[PDB]
Amino acid sequence: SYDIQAWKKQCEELLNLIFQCEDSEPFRQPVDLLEYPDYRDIIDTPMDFATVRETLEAGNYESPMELCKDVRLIFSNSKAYTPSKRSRIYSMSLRLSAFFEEHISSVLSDYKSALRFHKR
Ligand SMILES: C[C@@H]1CN(C(=O)c2ccco2)CCN1C(=O)NCC(F)(F)F
Repeated sequence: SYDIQAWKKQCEELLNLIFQCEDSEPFRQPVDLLEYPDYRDIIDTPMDFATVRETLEAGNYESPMELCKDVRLIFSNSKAYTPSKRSRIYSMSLRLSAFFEEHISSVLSDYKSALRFHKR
C-alpha cells in the first residue's frame, strides 16, 4: 500500500470521528482567555482541532507526523493547565488521546512505509 498521499484523507476522516466524539467538545476551538485569563501565562503555544483541520485543508502539513505533533500539543496543553489529574476536561483529554493514538498508528506506519518504498 505505497500511496505517499493517502495520509491526508485518512487524517480528514479521523478528524471527522474526533469531532463526533463528545469528548472533543472543549478542544474544538482556541481556548477563550476571557474565561481563562491566565492561560497564555502557562501555555506558550495554544492548539485546537479546528486549527489542525484548517492547517490540513490549507495544504500546510507536509506529513502526518507534523499533524500528530500538533494534536499531541492539544493534549499536553490540557495536562499543563489541569489543577488535578481527576478533573473533567483532563479526563476527557485522556480518553480522546487514547482514541487518537489507536487510529493514527496505521496512518503513520503506512506513510513511512510508502516513503521507504519510494526511496528504495
Ligand atoms: C478550558 C477548556 C479545556 N482546556 C483544558 O485543557 C483544561 C484542562 C483542565 C482545565 O482546562 C483548554 C481548552 N478549553 C477551552 O475552553 N477551549 C475552547 C473550547 F472549549 F471552546 F474549545
